[PDB]
Amino acid sequence: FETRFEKMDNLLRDPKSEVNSDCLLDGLDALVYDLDFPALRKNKNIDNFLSRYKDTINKIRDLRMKAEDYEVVKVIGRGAFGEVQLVRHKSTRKVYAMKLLSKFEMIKRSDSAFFWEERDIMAFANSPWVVQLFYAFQDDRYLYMVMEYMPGGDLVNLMSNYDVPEKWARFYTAEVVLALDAIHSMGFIHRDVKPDNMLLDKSGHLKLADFGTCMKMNKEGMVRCDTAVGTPDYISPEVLKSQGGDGYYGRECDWWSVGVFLYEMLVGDTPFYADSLVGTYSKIMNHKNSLTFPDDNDISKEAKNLICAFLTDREVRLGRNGVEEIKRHLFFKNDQWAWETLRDTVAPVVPDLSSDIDTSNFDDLEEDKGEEETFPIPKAFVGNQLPFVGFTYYS
Amino acid sequence: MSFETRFEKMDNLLRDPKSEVNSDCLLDGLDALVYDLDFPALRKNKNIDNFLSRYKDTINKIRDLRMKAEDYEVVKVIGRGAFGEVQLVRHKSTRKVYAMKLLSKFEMIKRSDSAFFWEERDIMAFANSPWVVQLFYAFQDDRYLYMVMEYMPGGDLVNLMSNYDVPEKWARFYTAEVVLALDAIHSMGFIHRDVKPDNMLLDKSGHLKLADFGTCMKMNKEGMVTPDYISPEVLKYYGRECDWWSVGVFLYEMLVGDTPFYADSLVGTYSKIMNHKNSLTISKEAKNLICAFLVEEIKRHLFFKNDQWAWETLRDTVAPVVPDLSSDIDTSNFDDFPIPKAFVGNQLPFVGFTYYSN
Ligand SMILES: Cc1c(C(=O)NCc2cccc(C(=O)Nc3nc4c(s3)CN(C)CC4)c2)nnn1-c1nonc1N
Ligand SMILES: Cc1c(C(=O)NCc2cccc(C(=O)Nc3nc4c(s3)CN(C)CC4)c2)nnn1-c1nonc1N
Repeated sequence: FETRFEKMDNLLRDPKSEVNSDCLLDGLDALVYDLDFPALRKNKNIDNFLSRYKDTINKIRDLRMKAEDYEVVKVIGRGAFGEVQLVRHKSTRKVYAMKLLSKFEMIKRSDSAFFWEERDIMAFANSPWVVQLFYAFQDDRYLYMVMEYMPGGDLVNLMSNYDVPEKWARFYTAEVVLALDAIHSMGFIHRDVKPDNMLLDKSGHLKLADFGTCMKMNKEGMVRCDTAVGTPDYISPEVLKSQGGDGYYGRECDWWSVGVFLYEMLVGDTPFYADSLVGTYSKIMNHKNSLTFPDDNDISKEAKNLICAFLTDREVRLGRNGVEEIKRHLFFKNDQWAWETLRDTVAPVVPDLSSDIDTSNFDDLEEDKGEEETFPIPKAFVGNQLPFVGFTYYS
Repeated sequence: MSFETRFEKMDNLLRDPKSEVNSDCLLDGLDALVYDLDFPALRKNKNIDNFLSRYKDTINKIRDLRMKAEDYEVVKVIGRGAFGEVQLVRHKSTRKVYAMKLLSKFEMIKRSDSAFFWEERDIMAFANSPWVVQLFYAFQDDRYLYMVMEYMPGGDLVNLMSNYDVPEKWARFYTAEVVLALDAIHSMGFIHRDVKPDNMLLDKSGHLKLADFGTCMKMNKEGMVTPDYISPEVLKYYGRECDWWSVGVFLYEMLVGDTPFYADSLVGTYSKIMNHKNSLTISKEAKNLICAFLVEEIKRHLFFKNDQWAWETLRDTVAPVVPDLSSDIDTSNFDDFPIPKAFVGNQLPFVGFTYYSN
């Protein structure tokens, strides 16, 4: 009685627990969604359970957080399985960025387990380098992620609106180095470092916003993966050549991506850019001969040295012996800021905001694409809501 | 509605013991899901397989932490019914003594009789009446439903009637306790439909308590909803007066020593009940009560007129038979499945049964 009661109550209250109150309600909610079909209702056990719980689950669906609690202001982002909307909570009047992930697309593409690491990082990181997740909820169609709004926009937008000098490039590269080191300290390899995922707050400081490819390292700081992840232009040779029996790699793959980002910032183009995606694949693998700097040079000797130190083979790449050797590079030597107080110094671009719903730093996007896709009526139990049980988070 | 008053209303639903979606009921849902899905044929489905790999281990931890049959030491089997048995148990940790009823899930699924325990669970757990046997805990596994109830060491009234030549003074006491016990059930909005001495138990002081509520039904809109005690209206909507018929049968049996409509063939009993006008054959007022049954008007009857006790203080007076108990485990007053090829959900009609008082 006493030898067990303590451990059981911890499991129900703990926000990091798989069996907390919100996760247990997901189980019952998913069960009602997956069983409520006329063909399945022919079973006495399924029919009687639904007649007993369907009405009380409808009360729960109305009481719990739902999409109707939010007022959509504008679509500010788009991805493979959904979009990001600037929302305002109708009751609290608070402004957030809400990410929607299509359950249909996830089940169809057999990609329904990527969001767990993101949910854990964004909710429990408590880092000034990570975009905060306030709430996570769901319905039969979507997963919803109520995150902090980053009004400064992304670094792709900054690079397109500004001719980035080396002093600015030094600031953003150092912020990325510190942001990635925080992720490595949490026990993760990012595997998708790109300026699209790098967002700026109201003060103009950097935060990582996407963690969909994040994977936990072992005690040796390694990961075993048979499938290449990331983006065609920023992918390192070792994660690009991933396959069964040859996909063993460490955190240094994220440092390759920093070199690609630094090159892109100073040159205006990606180092391995090719009109054909396979052309880019060839260039990354042949980095020894494909990496070239343009004849008209405005970029310093130490800036080129950093790009080349990151854009090599993993065994000779900067970062292999820790983050300190990256910090000690001559490119980062300046009299404007210090590594330990960098996020306290004034950013190169500070956003000029007129309201709490100002989206001037975000490009315009389409809202209605007609109608999407839904799951067909099951003839037997399929359990399409089961991989999403335990996603709900509030705290 | 709205934030955060709907959050208060949601947190109430999770804590309330009478709620269908409290913490223990929600754990039953996940527990049932793991039991009903963990089969190799069902595991061929990617959604079923991945959910099980994600929750099976944590559900095993929960099964070990939550109340289970192993927490109780079985002393003796003291009762038996259609779908199970009643065991005298002792909780290994608290050392407390209870009566544990076991109900077979296999039999409940097979006979399409898996809803009778809900009214009993609600009555026994939330009655808070000295006339109703208390339910302290309700738990379950893949095979049984378990009901940890208060032990009634005095035994049942069938055992009392077989061990004693019951005088009218004793009959007056037990009939009045049944009248008060049934009125408490009617006040809760229920109709018993199985009033028999087998379901009438006595505590350590010798006072009556109703122990079985397997045939109880909630009184429709305002109030309009097993042999030989069965009434002609039930034997083929009716009211609570069908329970008063059974009191008359019980009073007759106590004073005569046989049931009024007794027959060697069960079919013969059925006919006798319907033909009660001609089939019904030592005080005048005792006979008048039996015939009146064959509320305040019951209490006002001349049979209950005595100088020993009063209706409002009856359970405080000394009982006719007080149990002589030697220990806390004294039982002297007591005599002595297929693997699914597809989802069937055999654990679903038992989701929400778990209850822990305090
Ligand atoms: C605009 C914006 C953003 C954004 O634009 N995020 C990108 C974004 C938006 C909407 C949906 C998705 C998406 O489908 N992702 C997937 N990943 C993976 C998928 S499918 C399958 N498999 C390949 C593995 C990884 C991505 N994120 N935050 N944010 C914000 N703007 O202001 N404040 C913010 N937090
Ligand atoms: C011995 C004892 C007792 C007892 O003897 N109870 C009788 C008893 C014991 C074990 C199982 C069952 C049972 O299966 N019932 C069903 N009902 C129904 C069923 S299946 C299907 N449908 C037709 C509706 C009604 C009944 N009840 N309490 N108790 C106690 N003794 O001490 N303290 C106690 N609480």
